[PDB]
Amino acid sequence: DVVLTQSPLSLPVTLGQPASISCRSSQSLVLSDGNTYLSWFHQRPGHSPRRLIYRISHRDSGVPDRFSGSESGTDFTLKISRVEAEDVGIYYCMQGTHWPRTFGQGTKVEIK
Amino acid sequence: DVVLTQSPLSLPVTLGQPASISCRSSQSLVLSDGNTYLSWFHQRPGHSPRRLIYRISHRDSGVPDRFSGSESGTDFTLKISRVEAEDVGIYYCMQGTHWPRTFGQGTKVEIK
Amino acid sequence: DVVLTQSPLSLPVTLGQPASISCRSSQSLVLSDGNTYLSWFHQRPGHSPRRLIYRISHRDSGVPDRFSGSESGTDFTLKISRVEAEDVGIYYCMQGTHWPRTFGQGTKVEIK
Amino acid sequence: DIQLTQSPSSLSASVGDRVTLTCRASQSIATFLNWFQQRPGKAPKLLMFDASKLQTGVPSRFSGSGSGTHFTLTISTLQPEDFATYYCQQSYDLPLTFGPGTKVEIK
Amino acid sequence: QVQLVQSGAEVKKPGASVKLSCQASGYTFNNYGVSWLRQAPGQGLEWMGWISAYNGNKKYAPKFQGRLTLTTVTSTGTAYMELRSLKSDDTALYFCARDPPAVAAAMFDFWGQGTQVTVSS
Amino acid sequence: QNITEEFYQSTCSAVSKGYLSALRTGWYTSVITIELSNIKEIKCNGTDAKVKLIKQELDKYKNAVTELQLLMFLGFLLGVGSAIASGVAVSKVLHLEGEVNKIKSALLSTNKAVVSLSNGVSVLTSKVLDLKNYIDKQLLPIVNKQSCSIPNIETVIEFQQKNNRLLEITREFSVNAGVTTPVSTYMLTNSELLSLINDMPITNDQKKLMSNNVQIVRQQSYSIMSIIKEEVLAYVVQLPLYGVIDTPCWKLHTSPLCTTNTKEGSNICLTRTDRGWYCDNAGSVSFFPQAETCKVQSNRVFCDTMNSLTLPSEVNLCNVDIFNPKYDCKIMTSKTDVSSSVITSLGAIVSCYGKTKCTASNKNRGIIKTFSNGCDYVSNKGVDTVSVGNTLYYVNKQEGKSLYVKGEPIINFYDPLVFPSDEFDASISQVNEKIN
Amino acid sequence: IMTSKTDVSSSVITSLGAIVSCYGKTKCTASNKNRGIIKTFSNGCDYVSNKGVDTVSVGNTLYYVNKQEGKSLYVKGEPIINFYDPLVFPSDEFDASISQVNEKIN
Amino acid sequence: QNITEEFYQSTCSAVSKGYLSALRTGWYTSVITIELSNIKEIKCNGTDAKVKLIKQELDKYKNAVTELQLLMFLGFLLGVGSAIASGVAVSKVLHLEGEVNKIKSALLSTNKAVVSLSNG
Amino acid sequence: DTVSVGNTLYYVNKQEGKSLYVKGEPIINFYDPLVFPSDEFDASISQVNEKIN
Amino acid sequence: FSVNAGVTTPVSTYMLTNSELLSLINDMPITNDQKKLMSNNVQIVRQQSYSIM
Amino acid sequence: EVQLVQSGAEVKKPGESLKISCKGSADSFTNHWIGWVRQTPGKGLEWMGMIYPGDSDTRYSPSFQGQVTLSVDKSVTTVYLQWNSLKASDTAIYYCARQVGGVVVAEPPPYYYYGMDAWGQGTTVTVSS
Repeated sequence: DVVLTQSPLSLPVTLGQPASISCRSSQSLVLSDGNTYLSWFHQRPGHSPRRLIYRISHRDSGVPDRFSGSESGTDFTLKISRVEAEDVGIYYCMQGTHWPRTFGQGTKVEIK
Repeated sequence: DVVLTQSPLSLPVTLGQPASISCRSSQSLVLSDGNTYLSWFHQRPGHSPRRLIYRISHRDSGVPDRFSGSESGTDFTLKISRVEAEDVGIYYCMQGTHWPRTFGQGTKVEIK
Repeated sequence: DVVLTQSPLSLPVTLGQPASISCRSSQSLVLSDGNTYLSWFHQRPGHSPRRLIYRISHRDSGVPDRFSGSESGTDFTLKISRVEAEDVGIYYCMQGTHWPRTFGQGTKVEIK
Repeated sequence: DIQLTQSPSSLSASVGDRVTLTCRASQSIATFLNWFQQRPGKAPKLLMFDASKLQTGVPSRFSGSGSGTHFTLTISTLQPEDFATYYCQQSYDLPLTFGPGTKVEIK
Repeated sequence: QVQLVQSGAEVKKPGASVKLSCQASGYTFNNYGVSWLRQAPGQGLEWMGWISAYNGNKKYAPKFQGRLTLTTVTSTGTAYMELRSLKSDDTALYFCARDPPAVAAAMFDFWGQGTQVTVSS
Repeated sequence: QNITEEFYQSTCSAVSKGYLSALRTGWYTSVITIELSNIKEIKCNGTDAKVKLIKQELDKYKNAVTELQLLMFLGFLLGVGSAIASGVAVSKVLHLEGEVNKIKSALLSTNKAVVSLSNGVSVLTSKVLDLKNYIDKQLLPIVNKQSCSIPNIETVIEFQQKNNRLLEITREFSVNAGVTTPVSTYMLTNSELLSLINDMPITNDQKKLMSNNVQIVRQQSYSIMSIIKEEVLAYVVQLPLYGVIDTPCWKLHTSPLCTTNTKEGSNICLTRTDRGWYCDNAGSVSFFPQAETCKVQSNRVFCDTMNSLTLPSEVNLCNVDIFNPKYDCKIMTSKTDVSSSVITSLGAIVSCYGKTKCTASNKNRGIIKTFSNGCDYVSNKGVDTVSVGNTLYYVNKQEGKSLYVKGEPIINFYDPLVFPSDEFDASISQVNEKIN
Repeated sequence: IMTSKTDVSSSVITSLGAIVSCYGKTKCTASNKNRGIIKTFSNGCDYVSNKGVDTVSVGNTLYYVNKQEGKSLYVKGEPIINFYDPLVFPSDEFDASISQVNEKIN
Repeated sequence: QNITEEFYQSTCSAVSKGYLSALRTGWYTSVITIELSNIKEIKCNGTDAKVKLIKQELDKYKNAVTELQLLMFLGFLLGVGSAIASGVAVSKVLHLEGEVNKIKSALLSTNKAVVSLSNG
Repeated sequence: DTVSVGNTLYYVNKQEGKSLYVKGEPIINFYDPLVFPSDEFDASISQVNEKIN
Repeated sequence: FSVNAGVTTPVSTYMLTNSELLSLINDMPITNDQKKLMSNNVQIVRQQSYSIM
Repeated sequence: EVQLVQSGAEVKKPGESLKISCKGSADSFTNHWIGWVRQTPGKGLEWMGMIYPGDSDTRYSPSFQGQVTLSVDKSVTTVYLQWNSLKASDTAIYYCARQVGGVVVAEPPPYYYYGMDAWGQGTTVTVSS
């Protein structure tokens, strides 16, 4: 199993500024075709998580402009353009190529 | 259309010496097979021009030893071994690969 | 015909020590598949020679541990781990790829 | 077989001058001409092959041009060690033959 | 031994038409085609058009589209070229030459001595 | 494309009309040229990797040269012709003395020239790959100047790219006895095929048809190997000449029409034998019973008249009047009652007899129709799949209109006590004379 | 042999010529490219050489004659079809034999 | 494998029994996808060896795209079916408007997806 | 390993398995050569019998 | 596709590799016995299949 | 860089035979041809012949064909020049020279010889009474 490491594990952020969440894999996630699969998921407290990024630099349906992330080779990124008061929760990165489908530890994000 | 530039445009020459006439293309004249097509034509006053070189470094039928020309990449040459009193006229270079088949301006050659 | 040169031509050796016999070809002995064919033959006085090495670094049946030889490119070697009193005779190298199948001159080996 | 004639048969020049030395072949040799230099008592040294292209180690001051039945060699800055006998050499057909030779002398 | 003979000189007023002939001899014309060229006093040559006597395929220069039409006569091995919209740029010598039967590099091996056409008022 | 189909119950047959024809009436022979250079010896002795590679490529080239030197139902009525007759004729003419010299001298200044051979033939010769060029002035200078030690691997890679065509051509000529069909991409690329079609001395309509279906044209053409001597490899490509374009063409499908008498051994079955394509050319329409000889490509029917038959126009009426006195339709007869289906262009004809279960179904509703006894026809719009017994067919989903032209099947017009069931190619009048 | 009654005109290209069976109203000709039609095949089974002719045409289908170098002998004869009565000819055979066809006639 | 044979002299025939069957009763149609990129122009003009090679590869790719664009004893009782009937049916359905969009949108996040076409 | 008929050569399949030579009288002796119809490509036992009849 | 008029059979290795053929057989909504038979004889399965452009 | 050593000065009486040798190096000598030329005082250099060290193939001049023979030994990287019968007009300076190119040729002429870059130091041969 490929273990994914997230960085950091605690994310205190100030309103309006960008935010960065990195995910680092233990082995190559490149499938037979060439697509590298890392997804990002946002979970607000009390509710279910929601998919945010499905492929690298691919924004999901309804995901606002504030979200984007793209990186190649071994690392992958999650870049928040401007953090708002609605972005509290926890973020997880995910690979889909290797069984079992391993998640990250998850980083908590609150407003300072 | 590929425009061919000749150099020089006036050629005063002394009897017995060599002469040089260069032709320079605006785009590659290499056909599908690989043959690069530049021809040279000699026109004496009052008469029709006559083909002199049909392919690079290919002398034509009846063309005497005095004529030859060979160059690759982007330029092509016309080298007169010894200019005689019969070599008065005007010389033109020609490409045959691109439509329309463009001629040069033509350089005049007289004896000094 | 490919001529094989042996080195040296006289081999005086002391009991228990290693010995070296080199064979050097005049042209490549590589066949169509890729196998390079040089064989070694040991002849004791009064008796017939016996094959010792059939392919490079390939020991023959019944050939004791003391014998081995391996080299690539242009040279080939015969290495005696420990020369004994039974190793008197003459050694020949042989190529089998080119016709005629040329032998070496043969080096004599006695104990000092 | 092929006659190669070098012109001029003899040459005089000063140090540092730009000298052009031609030779004409009795038949088209298609830029397959070489230039060798030789001093008294010394083996010839190849300077140029393909009548224009420099051999590795030959000074870049040497240049060549020509084709068909007319070739020439150009030296930019003459040196007293440059003053020697020069041979152009046909490589088009057998037997390979030399020219009459040119003696470059400082006068 | 290839020969291309052209007609005699001619003088015309602007607005007329020009029909020039180029008779070939000494070779199988049907295996080649003819390109027509122009030489006005003071300028070089200009490829006007090419038409093959083998397949009838023809191609005109962009500058001359709308005025040129070439017609081969194989019964006598002759080329004909029609140009319209005559202006001062028509006083020139017109040249005949052979070319391959198909779209390929131009040979232009033999040329005729030309027919001179002059316009004026 | 306004394609149309008609199903007749009288013969349980189906005619598809509304196609555009392409009928190969002639052969165009073009002399394709690959100028080689016969290297006499590869005397390199270096064991370097690049030297190893370059000697390998030169050895494959020399072995390629040495190999090319070593090379030197109604179907029974079709006349056995030589599809490579024209190419082999031109090759034998090229094998004479002085022909190679003319081919070489004509192409000294151009890429395409018409050469007059000693036979009297004027052939279009075109150099598609001047390996002689790249070898003498672009490859051998480098290899010889550096003394077999190539400085950069890019030249070896481009030598691979250039020599790959010659190596592939040598491969097909070796495993195919000098005759390959269809012409591979290595012998004639698609751009070159388009160019050669455009330069043919023919009408413009044939040019546009072949330019739209270069692929089918290549499938219908041949390649014949000719001389290789004096630094030239010429081979003749034999391209189809469709002397007739845009004619009406219709396809006839037939299914076994058998009766459904209660007794097993007492039924009789009939089947029209003239299935296949009919393309109209001049006075009498072309017929192709061997469906492999016809190719349907976007309503365009490309077929070969050499494997065809010439018949009067009345063959079209073979679909309209089965008892007509002006044409005698051909059929076969038998008594073996096997249920089966033929998938037409705009539907499917299903002959369901005995206890074989036959159904027509679409995937989103299951079985929509249960075929009763007899020869029936199902459309193509509402149904995706058909199943007879336990064998499964799929209905062609082509867009078009189908007309279910009703009729009484003709099998009821014969007495089973008199039906001759030993005919492979029969006729209506001679079967009637057999009944008589 | 095989027997039938369907009269379709067709040709077979031999090694040193071409046999052309021209029946009915089908137009059959032998032509070389430098003179056009040189021979018009009449009714019957005929044979054309390989030296003088390059192409043959029956109806509207075109065949080419093999140009192999060699000698061809036009050994004359009466076609055997005239030895059978059309009222007795069995036209339902795929592999027959001369004696068994004769026994069928008998 | 306990394979068995019987020879009968009565008909001079032979039956071989003891095999395991695999009888094609259906067709499974899968839409294999190769996502290409339509390069509109290869405007490189360098005559370098590597440039020559890369332009050659780009030219083969463009010609490949252009070519793929141009493409758009008892046997007499066997019914002549269309072995490519299912594939050509799915292709014609894909030729409708809006089908390519569904095939593309379904495979944006995964490698394998079941797409519901307009045919059903 | 090999069988030869006339001057044509076939090779016997060397598959591992058991073969039973189930004896019998060939059925050809049950037909009269004076009545045998030799013009059938697809026939049947009962219809051939009806032909004999 | 150019030399075959858009229809090729059997499916070449370039259109569908053996690993991909095994994977596609495994992902079919059918019984397990058919899966194992086709997984053992992927080669014959490829010989019996078609490819349509 | 690469050097070629030749035999010493040679003196002989007309009529007898004579052999001279020219020795080079190991690495490059394998892939270069070895040619011999003659130079007489007051005249130009006259090409005698050429041989390949690998296959011992021979190519002679028209004026020297049958007058003198060439030999080679790859084992000791030696090239030899052997005379059948000396004459008085043969007194000259002889040079061994390695020539690159010519390893692959097709339908010669033209040949693909490009250089004679390394020459021996010259052997002075005198035929005197």
